Amino acid sequence: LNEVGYDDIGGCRKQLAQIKEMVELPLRHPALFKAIGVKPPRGILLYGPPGTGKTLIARAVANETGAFFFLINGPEIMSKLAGESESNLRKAFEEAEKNAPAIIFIDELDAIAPKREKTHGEVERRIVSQLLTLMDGLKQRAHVIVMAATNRPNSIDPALRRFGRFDREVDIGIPDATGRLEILQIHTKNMKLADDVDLEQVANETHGHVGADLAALCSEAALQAIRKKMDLITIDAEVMNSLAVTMDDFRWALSQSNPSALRETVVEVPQVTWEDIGGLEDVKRELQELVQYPVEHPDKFLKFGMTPSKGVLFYGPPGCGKTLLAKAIANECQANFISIKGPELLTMWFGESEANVREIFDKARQAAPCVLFFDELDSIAKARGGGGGAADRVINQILTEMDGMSTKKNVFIIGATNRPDIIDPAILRPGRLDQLIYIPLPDEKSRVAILKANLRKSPVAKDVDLEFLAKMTNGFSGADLTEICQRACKLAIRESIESEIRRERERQTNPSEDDPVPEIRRDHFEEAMRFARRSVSDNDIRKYEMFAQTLQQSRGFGSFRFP
Amino acid sequence: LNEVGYDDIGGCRKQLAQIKEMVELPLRHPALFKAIGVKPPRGILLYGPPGTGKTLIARAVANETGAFFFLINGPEIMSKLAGESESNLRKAFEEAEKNAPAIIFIDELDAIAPKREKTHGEVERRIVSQLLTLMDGLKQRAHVIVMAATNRPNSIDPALRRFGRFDREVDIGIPDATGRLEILQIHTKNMKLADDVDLEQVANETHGHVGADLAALCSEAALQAIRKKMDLITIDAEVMNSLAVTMDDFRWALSQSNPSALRETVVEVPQVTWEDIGGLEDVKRELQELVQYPVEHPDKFLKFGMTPSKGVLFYGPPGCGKTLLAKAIANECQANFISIKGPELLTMWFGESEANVREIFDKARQAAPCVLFFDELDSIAKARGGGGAADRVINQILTEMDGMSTKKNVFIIGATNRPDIIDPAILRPGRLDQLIYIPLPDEKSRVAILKANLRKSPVAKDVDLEFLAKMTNGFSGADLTEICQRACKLAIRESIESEIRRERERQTNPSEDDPVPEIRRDHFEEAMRFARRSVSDNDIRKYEMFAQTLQQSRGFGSFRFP
Amino acid sequence: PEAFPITLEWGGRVVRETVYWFQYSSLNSNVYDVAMKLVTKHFPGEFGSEILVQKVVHTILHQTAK
Repeated sequence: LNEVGYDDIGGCRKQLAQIKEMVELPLRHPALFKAIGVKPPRGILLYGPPGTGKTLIARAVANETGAFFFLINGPEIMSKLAGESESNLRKAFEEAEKNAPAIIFIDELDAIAPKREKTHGEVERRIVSQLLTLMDGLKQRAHVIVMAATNRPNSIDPALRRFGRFDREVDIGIPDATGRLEILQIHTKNMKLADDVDLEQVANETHGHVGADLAALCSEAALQAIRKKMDLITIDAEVMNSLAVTMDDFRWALSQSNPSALRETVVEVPQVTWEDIGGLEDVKRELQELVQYPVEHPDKFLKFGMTPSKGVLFYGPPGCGKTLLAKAIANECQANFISIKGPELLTMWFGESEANVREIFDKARQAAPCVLFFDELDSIAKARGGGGGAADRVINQILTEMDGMSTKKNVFIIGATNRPDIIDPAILRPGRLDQLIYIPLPDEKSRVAILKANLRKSPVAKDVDLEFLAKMTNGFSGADLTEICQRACKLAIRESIESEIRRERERQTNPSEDDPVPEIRRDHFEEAMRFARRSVSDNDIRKYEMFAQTLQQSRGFGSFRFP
Repeated sequence: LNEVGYDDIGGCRKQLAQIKEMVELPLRHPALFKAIGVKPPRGILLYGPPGTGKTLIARAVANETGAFFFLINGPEIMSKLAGESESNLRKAFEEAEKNAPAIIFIDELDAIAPKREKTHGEVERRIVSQLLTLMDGLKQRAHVIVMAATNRPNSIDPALRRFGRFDREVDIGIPDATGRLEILQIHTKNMKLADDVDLEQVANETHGHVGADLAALCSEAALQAIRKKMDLITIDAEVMNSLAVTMDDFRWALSQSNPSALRETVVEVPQVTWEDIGGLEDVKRELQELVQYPVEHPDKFLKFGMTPSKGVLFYGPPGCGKTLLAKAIANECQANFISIKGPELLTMWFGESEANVREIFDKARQAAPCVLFFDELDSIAKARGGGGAADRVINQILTEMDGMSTKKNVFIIGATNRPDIIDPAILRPGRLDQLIYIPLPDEKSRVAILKANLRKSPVAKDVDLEFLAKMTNGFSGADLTEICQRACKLAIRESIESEIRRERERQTNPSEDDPVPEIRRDHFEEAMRFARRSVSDNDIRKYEMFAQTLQQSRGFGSFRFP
Repeated sequence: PEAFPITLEWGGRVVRETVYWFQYSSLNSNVYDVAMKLVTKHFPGEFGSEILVQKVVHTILHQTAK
């Protein structure tokens, strides 16, 4: 029972399902697969940030399928003297072959077989070649699947990614909010958590935490509770049964967290929805046609012989919900959403690291269906002045990757730019972000929806009329409405703290309760609106509306009558 | 019968034929060769992306020719301890000598003899030197052909490419549509396939697959079908034979497949024909004269003592079919077509990788006769402002053009929307001297473009593409393709909406036909409401002025001859 | 029709012309149209004129901004 199983592993349901489909048939029905005569998977390379329980996934698969599991640790193999490591590898593969079907897990593969450049000693190259020889010799070995864990696909010798070798690849990646919740539930099974804790809240608050990080967080909360109990006070269990961790402990652990994957590229289905940004019905329809249709009805496109549009380009005033729209469409199709902010493109430009663009697209290719979002495609263009041409290394690499990505994969590039003019024209050609969608300032309905979405997490007095606030906030971008909501919240918090200080001081001076401000009231929003600013002047919307009017005026040639 | 043969090799019919020509007489008739004082091939070097079946090619050649096939594995040799690797190489060559005529296939040669810089340890250099010595001693060995497999020619030690060592080189490359279809037929032979599947369709779809990828795709489709049937149930044969793979399984595998050669340059005979781009009969004749004649009638050029033109430069509005024309002329002569887009030139420029230009031409040289096409020769000029007119990448292109032997039938075809900013040094004689104006398509050309675009899309007979072309005066090929795609989009949206309405009706009435089986005429009517002329009258004006300026200098027409 | 001067500098040629601006329904001036008309009028059929159009658009936007 203590052995690992699919229940013990969480946060990678999709990848775990992929591994299941890859390895169940060759392992559950070895002789049947041999009789079929079809090539089974031979090398499965799980990669992702460390601490995501890759070895846990391998052990769970082996245990659930009953296949003999052999663990090879990269550091363990390398620690042995020259020649001894080769003997260890040969013995490991031989033992795995003996107890076929079996799984050989080479944990920390990059420790054994890094990039050829990184390897310096002769024995390092020799052991890498020994591993390659064994992988090629798997052909004569029956029902032996080799699984390897490495931080990134480019962290190991490319010779290991050939065919007959670690060809199958799986990106475990950091878990999402739902995955984090699953991990927390898995690691909080034995802990008798108090009723106060809602693991969903922490799962939302634990952004950037790998599975190991969440396990450490749960351990830290347990140790906080145990510290409190010991301070209150071979060991009886009734106290442990009665020992309950509370949201105080979990928040304290959250404070002392140090997530290990804060800088990892987040790939997940966004929680945003169309209701979060009302209106934009035409843009919603266009986004649906571009994303949902090719991913939900490939048959229609095949029947009518069209290639789905590779991407679209949003243009409009800043902070009008371009990111909101991209996330909403990604959520509509339940497609992974990858956002590349303007700082990322600028970092690639300054460091001359445009090659990283390829990685980005690879990531998206690994998460298909996906919605690749470029937050500010014009960031590089702006950084260059706003006396060369429009071409630049980073956008050129983006073009190269966009051209060279198969349309069978449902990766859709949504570009966002506040300056449609300065964007490199080469990106707007057919086969690229051909379509240009104008995201204007929110209208009254969109303003109401934005205000409602912003105030979703705030206790707001029912007296406030968000309809009125949206009504006379004409010309306010989504960012401006968010700022108004945040400032009203700030005023409410300041009033709450001031009232609490007054209450405690009164108790001090009058030793001798109720919440003075349990909700954000109308006066708070009025004071906030006394600080409201229109981040977009009439002239900027003039520019955007006029560009749209130009693109529409030339879109004439109507009046067509076929007969 | 499982022994490999030419029947089991697909996607490299040209390269397989070349290898057969190289290695047939030396192996089939070894004693004859030893009798004659003619130098046989010694070292063949198959290079191409991994998983292309190079080892399969060598094994098939050896088996069909009957020669003794000895396989050396690079990783296997390098896995052994110092001295053991050299002993293994010596023993392999000795075995090949003993059982001659023989083929020694060194798989993953770069593993044994990578670039000399990568060889760090002394033992690695010693092994490479030992391999070189074995090659040099490969003279009195009863016609022992040694073939090696590598990724790229530069991935191995240059000393191995000297004469006597590996000298003949074959570029297996990537299978083409026909090649992919051949590979699929080879790998699906045993699998029982339902009539739903049409392998040519997937072969067209499976772009970027190398053949190992195609085998993986076929295995994935078979496993998908087996999984679908698994819940129902050493294994009984009748059920296996009954089991069939449907086109749905192949499409699912396509979706799940990860091609391993999406970066490799595509060398193949394009399927575009002159029909796909009607009109431009004058440009058609010009392209024929430049490309087809020197390859079809070398005798005439020799007799009249003319040097074939090295290349031509297309200039005109964007999206007017310059790429279409280049592909059409390549197809007519059945010559491989290499496309070098503007992003590639800009990548070489930004990264200072202009050396890669040489590689491009080398590749073009390998696939001769070839039509090397540069989609945007002005990309670098535009990126610099549109300083002098010379840049590193275009300078390297000029160097390679000068160094290009005119006997190899490699024809450069530049293309640009900004002929003014093209470096004049490239328009000199012996370079892309001739300039051809590719104007906007005319009515016949527009009709041809519309018909070509609406070839894979079922469209109603009520549509009069002739009238549509007549009314789209001034539209470029890109605009016509946009109109066709918009019409198909409207048709798809109507189909989706009708399907949703029907499903909702069933939901509210649980108690058929295609609502829109064809792209109806109203769909084109609507699409014409989202149709623009991407090339304004000013762009046409500037191109016409450029052409007129070029032609005005071309006076002296009224020449006499007493 | 607010008239303000703008100078087209291109091909070594300087041409200063007044742009009329219809700031005030649906007939309002459009920089992307007036600039195209200006360049066509003064530099018809001239390569690389799009950047000149962008410059004219920027200048007209700056002039119109109050």
